[PDB]
Amino acid sequence: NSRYTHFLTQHYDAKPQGRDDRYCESIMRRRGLTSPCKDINTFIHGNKRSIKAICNPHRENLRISKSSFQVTTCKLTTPSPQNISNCQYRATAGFRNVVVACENGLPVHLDQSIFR
Repeated sequence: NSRYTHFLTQHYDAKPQGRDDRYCESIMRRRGLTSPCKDINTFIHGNKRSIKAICNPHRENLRISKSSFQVTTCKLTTPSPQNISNCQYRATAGFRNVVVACENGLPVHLDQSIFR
């Protein structure tokens, strides 16, 4: 499903290096979440099977996972004058239960609000 694979593109990174500001700068860029800059974005780590397991037709049910996941949240921050155009991110990494919308047994959206 395209909603699900879009979810993976925006919110899944199996094995992250660093999980710091530098990590956020890199991954937001390569997942196409810059130009224009996305305001906040959280990545869930670990294996893909465990995320799918949190969850017809275009109806979505909101679910919080029963176990926690390693996550890294990238939040848009105050740009430096030397590259005001570029997207500057602050990373917040943690072990959190995640809230997703499930459609047909697959996660298709992440509730970004709880990581704000």
